[PDB]
Amino acid sequence: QVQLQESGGGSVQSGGSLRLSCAASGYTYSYSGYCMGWFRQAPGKEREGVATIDGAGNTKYADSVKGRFTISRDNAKKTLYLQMNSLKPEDTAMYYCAARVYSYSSDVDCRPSFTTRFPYSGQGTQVTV
Amino acid sequence: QVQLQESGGGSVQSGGSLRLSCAASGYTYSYSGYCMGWFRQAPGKEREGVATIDGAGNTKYADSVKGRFTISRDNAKKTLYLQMNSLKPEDTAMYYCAARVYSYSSDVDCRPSFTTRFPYSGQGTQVTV
Amino acid sequence: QVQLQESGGGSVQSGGSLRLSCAASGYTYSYSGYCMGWFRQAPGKEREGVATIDGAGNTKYADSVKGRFTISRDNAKKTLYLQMNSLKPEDTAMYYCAARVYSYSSDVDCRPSFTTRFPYSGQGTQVTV
Amino acid sequence: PAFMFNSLTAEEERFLDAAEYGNIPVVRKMLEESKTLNVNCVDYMGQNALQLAVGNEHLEVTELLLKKENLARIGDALLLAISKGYVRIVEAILNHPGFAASKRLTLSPCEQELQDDDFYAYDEDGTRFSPDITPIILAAHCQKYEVVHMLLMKGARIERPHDYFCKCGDCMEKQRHDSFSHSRSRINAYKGLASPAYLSLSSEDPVLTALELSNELAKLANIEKEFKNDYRKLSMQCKDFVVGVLDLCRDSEEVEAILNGDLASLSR
Amino acid sequence: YRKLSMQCKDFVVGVLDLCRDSEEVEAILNGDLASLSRVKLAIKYEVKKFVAHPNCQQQLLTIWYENLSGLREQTIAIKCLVVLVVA
Amino acid sequence: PAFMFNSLTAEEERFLDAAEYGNIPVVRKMLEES
Amino acid sequence: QPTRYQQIMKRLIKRYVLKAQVDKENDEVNEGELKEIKQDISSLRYELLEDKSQATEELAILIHKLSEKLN
Amino acid sequence: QPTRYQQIMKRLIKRYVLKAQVDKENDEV
Amino acid sequence: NEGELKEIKQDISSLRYELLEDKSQATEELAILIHKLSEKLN
Ligand SMILES: [Ca+2]
Ligand SMILES: [Ca+2]
Ligand SMILES: [Ca+2]
Ligand SMILES: [Zn+2]
Repeated sequence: QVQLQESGGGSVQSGGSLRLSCAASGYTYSYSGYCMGWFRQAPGKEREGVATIDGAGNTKYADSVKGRFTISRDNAKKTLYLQMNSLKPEDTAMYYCAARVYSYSSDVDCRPSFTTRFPYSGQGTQVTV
Repeated sequence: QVQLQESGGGSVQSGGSLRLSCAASGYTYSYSGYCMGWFRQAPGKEREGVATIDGAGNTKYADSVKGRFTISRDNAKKTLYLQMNSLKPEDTAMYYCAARVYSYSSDVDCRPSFTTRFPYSGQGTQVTV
Repeated sequence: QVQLQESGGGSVQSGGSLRLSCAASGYTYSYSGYCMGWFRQAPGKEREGVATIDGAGNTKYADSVKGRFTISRDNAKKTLYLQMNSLKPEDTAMYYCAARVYSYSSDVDCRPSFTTRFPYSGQGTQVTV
Repeated sequence: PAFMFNSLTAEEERFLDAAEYGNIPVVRKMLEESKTLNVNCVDYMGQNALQLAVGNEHLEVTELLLKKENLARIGDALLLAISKGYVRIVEAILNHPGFAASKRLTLSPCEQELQDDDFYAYDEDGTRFSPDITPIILAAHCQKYEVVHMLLMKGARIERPHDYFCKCGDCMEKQRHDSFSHSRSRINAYKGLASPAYLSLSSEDPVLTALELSNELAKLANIEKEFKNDYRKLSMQCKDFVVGVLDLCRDSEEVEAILNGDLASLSR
Repeated sequence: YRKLSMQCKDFVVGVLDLCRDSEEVEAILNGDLASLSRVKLAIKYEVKKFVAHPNCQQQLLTIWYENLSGLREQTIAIKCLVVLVVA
Repeated sequence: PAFMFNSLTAEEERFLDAAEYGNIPVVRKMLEES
Repeated sequence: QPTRYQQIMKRLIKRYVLKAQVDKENDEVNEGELKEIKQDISSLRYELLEDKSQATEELAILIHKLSEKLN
Repeated sequence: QPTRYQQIMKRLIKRYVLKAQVDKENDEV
Repeated sequence: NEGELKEIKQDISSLRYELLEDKSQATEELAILIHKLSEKLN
């Protein structure tokens, strides 16, 4: 029902910055309460969760991206933003958006690790560093 | 904000003893409630947590150093002491101090394993056995 | 303080039975509330917990010995008994007794896995199958 | 709404909700990572995170908040914790530099009103309780025996009010400035003194102290006619205290000690 | 309706009960910053506990014994003698 | 205070606090190690 | 050091303090105390849920680290 | 902007609201 | 009465201590697994 698209893929190095944008369309009803997230797909590695945010606004990050990556949501705009602080060559992957419609405040399943198991996900965008 | 320095690195063997001292300076406000800790850095191994102590005084130790190592804090002196009982050749590493300002009594994150993820850490001192 | 000795080591095969006896001496005060246990030491493997029993009488077993091994205690006799049902060649090891004085009813640490970390342990007896 | 007792940002709303309901991990995360969070933001009733955490007995949240130097309403938080009898939270607040590194607990109501630091103010205008109510007086009012003992160990005492006809400069200045406030402050101090907790923990001879206090309160009830009911209630409190102490005697020696005042005069 | 009327009276009594200094008492009793307009309104509306509250009573005594600081503390016999000598 | 019904050390204060509020792991640790 | 009267008074006052606490525990429960325990449960829920989340995060780290060695 | 009477009334009403909540917490469970 | 409610409050406090330490011990065992696995991987 929820259709997610990603944009903003670039190519920066040496402590750059990058904003990844996620547009939600389709059903999108009660989007403010959705558990949003970003997860990675390295070319040679498995799917790795990056960041997650619940309806209340609590943000969770993987240890590999904690401190640098930050995740925010515009509930009015139905958009999910992933701000990227100083990059590393390991941060080169297929970044996919992900959404879980049925979540709640302080949901135990609204985690970066569980982001790979979300019911809906985008097509993904390439980030190369 | 919190600046930690380490001292007391020595070279003993065959069941010796050694005191490692940690001096905290800078902000150091409400130091008595800080979650202090020591963690190791073996030359060929990854970072390993050694000991931790919370504001209330509860002390936690890694299984590899339990029974021998003991950790204490002088809140008035803003100092953290690591007393070393009978040493082993495996106890040869870069010992780093670590501090977490925002902790609480019986904090679940005040663990030796989490000591490596503390916001502030010292430069480290070499212990060779 | 608590001195544990083991006896009853034998050599049986093809679905035999064997009773291992543990005698506690020394301090032995409030022995009825002790968390008793047996753990294994295979010749080529690491220490493996086998069985445990708390003061209330709750018995826990490792999955490798569940159903066959049973553990009982004689509080009046200060003795710990390990009855061995049908044996297997894998059940050939240095069996050590173990005691934890400071335990409580439904103690979370009164587990077969934690039996290897008990403060007091016996010299061990050889069981060969 | 006619009165605005406090617009909060989403981050501030999340922080206040986490502090109010004891969401310790979220509170710790915001304190450790958020550089744009005002730790002194208040709710619709003008209560900041510290006041909300203390009111809901969130000791861990209170400990986390007390590590912020710029945290406000520390004194009001102590008063609220004392009024609710949250001993551990009282301990944590008493470890704050505003109490440990100062003689605040040993300040009389007149002395604490001498300087206008607004230390105990719960908002920009006024305090949660009457300004003359000190932590020791509040602890006595709420019959918090452990809190009263704690404050006594720190040197806090309830100053005995002067005589109703005292002609000292302070009494005359208080009467000429605000006679009603003077009467209320005297009533509050006597309510602390007449408290069985303070009576039992502060006097070497609580029975004699309560007897004299009961007589004094009865006389004040005769004098201060408008607040007669309050003074009679305090006098009955003192009488109930001595009756309870006598009720707890077990052998003849305890009875003789209570009835005679020392070890058959029957002076008491 | 009587229960609701008593609720309103209890509300004003509680508000007056929470006054701490003379300024708050004057604001409650006078309606702004010694007309006693709210006291007169309470008398007209028969809000007895409002005017019988000690917070209102002490202000009423202050107006009652104006320019007689000291005569208030005298006993009933002294006041009776004052009435007799006035007569 | 007029009456001293009981200075406790930091270790004793921690032990009494743990026993009063049911901090079972801390009480067990102090009994086993201290 | 203390006289017999002082010892008796100390014993009686200690008895009074314990008796007063016992009778205080005999007072009827009000909404504030129950709300305090409700807040205890809410805070415990937050602490336990985050502890479980952190443990699962460490498990996921183990999953990814093990998969690299396997492949 | 607000008069002295308005400030005093605001303070008294805030005190009343907190007092009412305290007494509500004193009601039987 | 207040005593029974305080007893349940103590039940919750003791349960919190037991559960938090159990979680801490489990995470410590997980960290031991992390360090042991990393040596084999490297
Ligand atoms: Ca609590
Ligand atoms: Ca009650
Ligand atoms: Ca109710
Ligand atoms: Zn005077």
